[PDB]
Amino acid sequence: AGASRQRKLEALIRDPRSPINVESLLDGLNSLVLDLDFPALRKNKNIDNFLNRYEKIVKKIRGLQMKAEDYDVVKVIGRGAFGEVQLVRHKASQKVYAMKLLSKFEMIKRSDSAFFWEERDIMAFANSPWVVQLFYAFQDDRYLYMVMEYMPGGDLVNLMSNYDVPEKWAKFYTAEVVLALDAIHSMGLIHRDVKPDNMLLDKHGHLKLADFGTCMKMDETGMVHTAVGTPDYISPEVLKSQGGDGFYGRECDWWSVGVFLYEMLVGDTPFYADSLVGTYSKIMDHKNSLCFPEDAEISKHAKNLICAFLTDREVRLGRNGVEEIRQHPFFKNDQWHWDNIRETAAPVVPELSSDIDSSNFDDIVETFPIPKAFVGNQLPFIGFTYYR
Amino acid sequence: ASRQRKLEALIRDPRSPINVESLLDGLNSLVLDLDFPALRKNKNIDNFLNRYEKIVKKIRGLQMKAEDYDVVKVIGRGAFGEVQLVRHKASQKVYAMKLLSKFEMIKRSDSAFFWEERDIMAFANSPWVVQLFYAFQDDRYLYMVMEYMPGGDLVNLMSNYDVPEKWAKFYTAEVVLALDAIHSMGLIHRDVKPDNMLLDKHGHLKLADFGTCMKMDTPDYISPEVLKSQFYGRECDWWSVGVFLYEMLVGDTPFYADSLVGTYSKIMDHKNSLCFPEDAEISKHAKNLICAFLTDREVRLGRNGVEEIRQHPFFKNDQWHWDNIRETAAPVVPELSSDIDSSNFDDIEDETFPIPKAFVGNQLPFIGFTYYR
Ligand SMILES: O=C1Cc2cc(-c3ccnc4[nH]ccc34)ccc2CCN1c1ccccc1
Ligand SMILES: O=C1Cc2cc(-c3ccnc4[nH]ccc34)ccc2CCN1c1ccccc1
Repeated sequence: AGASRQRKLEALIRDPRSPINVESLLDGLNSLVLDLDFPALRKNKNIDNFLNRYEKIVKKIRGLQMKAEDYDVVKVIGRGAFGEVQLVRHKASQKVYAMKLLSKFEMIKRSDSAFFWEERDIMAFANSPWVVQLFYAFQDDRYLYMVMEYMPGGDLVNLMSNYDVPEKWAKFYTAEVVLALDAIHSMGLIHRDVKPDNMLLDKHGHLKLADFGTCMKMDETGMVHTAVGTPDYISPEVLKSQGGDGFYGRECDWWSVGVFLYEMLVGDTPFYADSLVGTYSKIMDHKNSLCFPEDAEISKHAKNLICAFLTDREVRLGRNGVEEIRQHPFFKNDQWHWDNIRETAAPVVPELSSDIDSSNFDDIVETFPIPKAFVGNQLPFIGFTYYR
Repeated sequence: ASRQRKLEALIRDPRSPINVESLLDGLNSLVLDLDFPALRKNKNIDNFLNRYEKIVKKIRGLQMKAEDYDVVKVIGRGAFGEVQLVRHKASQKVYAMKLLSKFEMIKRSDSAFFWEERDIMAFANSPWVVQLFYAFQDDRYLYMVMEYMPGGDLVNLMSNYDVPEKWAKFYTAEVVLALDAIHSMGLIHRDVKPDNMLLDKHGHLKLADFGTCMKMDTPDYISPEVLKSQFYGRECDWWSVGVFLYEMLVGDTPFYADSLVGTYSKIMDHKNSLCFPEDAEISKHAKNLICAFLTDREVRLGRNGVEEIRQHPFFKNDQWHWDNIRETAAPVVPELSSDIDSSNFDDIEDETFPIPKAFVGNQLPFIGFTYYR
């Protein structure tokens, strides 16, 4: 039926996961007008007349759609790959959010301009208390923006520097990391950058993972095909794949949990060295180079858990699913079960003096040229806008 | 939230340039204008096309297209295209479908005439205007799917009947109301002639070919003010009604001539050159009405609205009033053998854009054309 073809078509456009939803279609139109509205290109009558037709309505859309001017920048709370995270207050609602900015220019120039799709999608659609929630994604000519729930507790780096961390606490945060990662892994995704910087504490001292900009979608075999920042938390299979064309899967996140628990209990990274090259070399030689210092206050079970994660991938814990991790005797405790850990009293419940208190965080351009012909610099970002 | 309410309201509106169909045209037209092997040397373009290849192909398959309609016969030809009698395959319903060449319009068309043509037929909601059911497009052509008018045109009627005054009264009155409806929408036809007056299944009139409409703020039927301008208003349509009525009652055009230059010269000399031949038996009122339309623009009947036209004694009759004319028995009731009978229409006899090196945007002037009822 002709009516059924129109039913099907409407169903694609109503779906919030769809590439041709209304927001994506509006990005389509906006991005086209941005890419065309340059006096040189307007020598083409097709382009000139089209812009004259859509001048009014695009100005009208631009005004109504969500934009940077809707938010007051309170403070920059972190810097990263293609931009920054700023603590913001939405002007009209007076509600506080974390807002991550990514430079379009820098992404085009450094050629790393599709990681943001999975970063957006996971935060938008996880519906998991272990994943930072995305409320809005929007864009202007210069930047992509992700408005996310603010995590006033700070990161595990900050926690480790302020508390000598007892094993009982280490057990708690590790357990939350495990469930967090299992939730991500059950969505078919690998984090690939599990480190204390990206483990954030909410207003009640409970963990969520953040920075989903190195997320890859796993294939039907559990594997993924790109770059890396700092090496301390990266698994040895990930290091060999960068030079070669090797594969790796979810086990690379489980390595990092081993590294995390060593950091927490010992106070240092297991493969610490002064240079990056030193660290890289120690990680490749993990069979020899892993060594618990004789002064470290650590249980036999905690050593056994760290040692089970810090092996070659083929014998590593977390290949055969999360259940073998959960049953490890290290995790035996009086305080929580796996089904309820996140609804128990956290070790450190942050004490905050206002809704913009960022005291658990440490204190802290160039554009496209006016092009001679059509280049389509906005085309990679059509579909980014998301209004929940 | 109020800003999101307002924005959604613009998108729901079928008159809006950013309705869903227009937004889909936006996406389709962008993909057509970009998807060329040369342009895909740009990674921005290549990657964008890779993201939207599948879903656009899927949309194209779902959306209405030429292959949905079976072409029965070409029933007319014109400026940048043609009108074909078609049957929609799935519904089995018969329609008149106008095609317009995108290439030829880009090449030779100085104005985007199709917008007003589409809008009038889409949104008039008048029994005097041909209704548009669907408008759609492919890479080569715009398509307007309209109600089929099986009764033929008034040219066809005049060639097959001696038209008595009682009939002329009826058709002229229907032309009047038709034009009044157009004029009430803020539009001038600029091409009122019997070729563009069509008869429905019941022998009642509607106007057609709204491709020369301008929004207000062949030479036989052209008014003298239109000739000298190469500004003007609605009275140029009313001239042509005068010409129409003379043609029906006499059997010849009032300013007929051998050349075009002769016709043009006779039209400019309408004060002298208008002359009722002594063997044609015309009434005093019919002469009075023809003479009232065929004047200089400033004193022409229809300047001060439709009302002076309606009260003219010519239109006094026993068969119909102005409020019910379209509900009365037409003079010539079409005798049709089927839903594709085109026997009241004469038979008819019988290039693309180059593959560009860089972006030209040949599909951009047609974003927004799609309309689904
Ligand atoms: O994405 C991140 C992780 C992150 C998260 C937060 C944060 C703090 C409190 N609540 C929050 N809610 C959501 C994020 C968040 C603050 C700083 C960083 C630093 C690095 N980084 C990054 C990566 C690439 C470009 C720019 C920045
Ligand atoms: O638009 C028209 C008017 C028209 C209408 C019909 C017709 C016949 C029966 N039912 C109908 N319903 C709607 C139109 C219609 C048949 C032929 C012509 C010839 C000229 N022409 C034109 C002008 C420019 C380009 C292409 C064509």
